[PDB]
Amino acid sequence: NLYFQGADSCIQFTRHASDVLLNLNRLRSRDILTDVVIVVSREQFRAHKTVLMACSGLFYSIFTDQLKCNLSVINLDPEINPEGFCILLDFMYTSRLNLREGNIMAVMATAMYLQMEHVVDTCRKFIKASE
Amino acid sequence: NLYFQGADSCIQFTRHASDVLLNLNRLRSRDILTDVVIVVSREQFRAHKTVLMACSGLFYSIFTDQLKCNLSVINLDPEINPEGFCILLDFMYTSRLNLREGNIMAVMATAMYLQMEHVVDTCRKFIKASE
Ligand SMILES: Cn1c(=O)c2c(c3cc(Nc4ccnc(Cl)c4C#N)ccc31)N[C@@H](C1CC1)CCO2
Ligand SMILES: Cn1c(=O)c2c(c3cc(Nc4ccnc(Cl)c4C#N)ccc31)N[C@@H](C1CC1)CCO2
Repeated sequence: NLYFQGADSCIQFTRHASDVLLNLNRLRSRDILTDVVIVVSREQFRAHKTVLMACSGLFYSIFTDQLKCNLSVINLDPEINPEGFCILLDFMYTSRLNLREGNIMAVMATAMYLQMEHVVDTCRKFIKASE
Repeated sequence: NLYFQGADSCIQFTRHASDVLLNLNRLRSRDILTDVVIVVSREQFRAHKTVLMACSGLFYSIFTDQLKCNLSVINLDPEINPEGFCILLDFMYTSRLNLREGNIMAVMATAMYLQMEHVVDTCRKFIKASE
């Protein structure tokens, strides 16, 4: 019931990937093995570099750079809205995007900067439905 | 199409968790930001501590211990079969378990040791179907 025959030979566990992500978000909530602080304006966000790279073209580029991969603090562009970054950071660790009329422009601009392309496309579609 | 209305207010992205896990497995394949070596008998396996903790009660206990969380090399019980550990390490990063008649006893014993309880239950069910 919790597993099935995959297209390939292996048995596959249906909820495995979502349960791993839930545990990584629990580690983040408890500040366990977090290895970077992202600073956006006056706010700081602790996270795991591997989750950030897995969820963003900008962080993938930063953490694969031989000089920047060892930095413990990353400062983002001061024009980035911290609420918009917070919504996208929660999305990275949960798959859930808290998109609302009052935050959609900041979330879209932050997703463009972070290189989260399907999030940008989704924001655009929601904006287009209003116009 | 790639998203839906979650039971809660947020929109949710269907493939997000499995795509994050795919990227973490790509980082492992390329040896990027791996922070531990697990030694099983004569073999070494590089991995990310966060993925190991998220997938195992034993690694969760080790990496939350104030003394052991800083270790770069973890040596497992020499009775653990490296092929069995390799199959479970691949499962952690993919959701796919390569269970076969020739490896099921080693995979089950290694999952008991690593505290991966639904994997043990699944192994037991497959063994019971043969008897
Ligand atoms: C452009 N872009 C996205 O538009 C994007 C990304 C995204 C992720 C990456 N990282 C990688 C890519 C390839 N290979 C490796 Cl190893 C890595 C790593 N680490 C690079 C670019 C990415 N991740 C998604 C997550 C569901 C996967 C959310 C946001 O959308
Ligand atoms: C017993 N047991 C399992 O039987 C198990 C586990 C498993 C995982 C943990 N880690 C945690 C638990 C709670 N809270 C936190 Cl933060 C962490 C962490 N990190 C602890 C015990 C675990 N993970 C599954 C993965 C799909 C989640 C695969 C194997 O089955």
